[PDB]
Amino acid sequence: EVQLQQSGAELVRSGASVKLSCTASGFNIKDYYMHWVKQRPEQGLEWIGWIDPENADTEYAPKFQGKATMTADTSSNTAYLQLSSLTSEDTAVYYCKTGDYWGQGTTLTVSSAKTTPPSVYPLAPGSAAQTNSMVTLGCLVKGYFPEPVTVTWNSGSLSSGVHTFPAVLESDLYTLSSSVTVPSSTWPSETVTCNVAHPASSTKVDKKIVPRDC
Amino acid sequence: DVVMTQTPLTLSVTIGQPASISCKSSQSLLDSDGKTYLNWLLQRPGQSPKRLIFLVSKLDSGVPDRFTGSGSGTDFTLKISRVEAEDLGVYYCWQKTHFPQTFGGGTNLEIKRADAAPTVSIFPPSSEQLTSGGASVVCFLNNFYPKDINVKWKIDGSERQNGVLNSWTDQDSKDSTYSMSSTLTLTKDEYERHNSYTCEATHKTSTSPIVKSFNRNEC
Repeated sequence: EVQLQQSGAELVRSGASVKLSCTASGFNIKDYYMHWVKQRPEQGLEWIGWIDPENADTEYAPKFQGKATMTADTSSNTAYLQLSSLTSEDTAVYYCKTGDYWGQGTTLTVSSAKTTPPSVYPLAPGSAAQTNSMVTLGCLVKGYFPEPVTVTWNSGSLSSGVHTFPAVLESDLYTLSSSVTVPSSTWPSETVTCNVAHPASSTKVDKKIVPRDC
Repeated sequence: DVVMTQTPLTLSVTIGQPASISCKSSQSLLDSDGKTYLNWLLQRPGQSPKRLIFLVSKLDSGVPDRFTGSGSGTDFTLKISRVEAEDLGVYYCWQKTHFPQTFGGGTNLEIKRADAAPTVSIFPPSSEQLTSGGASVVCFLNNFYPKDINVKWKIDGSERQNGVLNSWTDQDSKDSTYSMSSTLTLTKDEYERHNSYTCEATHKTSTSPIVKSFNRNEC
């Protein structure tokens, strides 16, 4: 049963180092080269280097020479990738691979931000405003760090008609929004509340949407 | 480095119909050893990449014969004779001839469906936010198809680019539409120096833009 098991997600501060691991089972790492690959959403896949665990020989892509150090502990069938002098440009998923087998990836987040709970703001439609058979409401979840937040509507009871958007980074902090579309027959007689948990800050906020009744 | 450019960026597919994806390299991938080290990967959402083709045309174990690869030099093609559901995801070409090995930017295969206009909703800043000294105006553009959409903000009738943050969902698993959020953030002071705020969307479903607006001095 060939399996490359990578270490868990890490969140670190700019300037730090990390040492990612990749443990093989079902074969001997001394028999084949092990590679590492970086993936970011915008910039895509980039090959970092390989190590030959049989003799500890390495080759790095020039751009990673200053940054990456590959090693292997053959007695524990594990390869390691040390990444140093980290910056936000190192925030990525890192994969190990050998032969035609890829590991599951490790997410690395690098930031200088301080832990910050989101500011959660209601996006309230007009009451008098009668928008076809359906009404869209929302919540803005602004300026938090780190990921993730967990957004629910009506304590999780309302999942139909929800769009919770991917977070985007604003000046080192994250922002996202969530919309929910409900039957106009039900609103505002049935209340709608967003719930936004941010475990990293020991917070969970509720914002009841109150109709803008001008 | 060798640059690997994929065409198209997105291919809209129909189950049972063929698909073709192109990869152009900036330099020949013919190795001095006579082999051409060009691979294809598929990555399904939230999953690790998996190789389907190596050495231009060789299929990996378990890959169905609906897939074929061809190419030489700087030009490569992946073909799927008939698309199946399990084929959807992002395909990358991948060259190893030239050190360092490099990857294309990816081609997304997405499901074609009937055009659908966005449902557009606009929201002023909350009073809670306005106490912060910041002011965000939020526009949702929901459940539209195809994914190509242009969103523009106007303040007092003049187009505004600075301070906009956009985010997009992936294709919905149930209705095959896309959604988008656009947020314009101003200082409270700048927000209170203007009256009219507009989110405008141009989408192929209509020749004229969808305009959603509020005025601070109106309902």
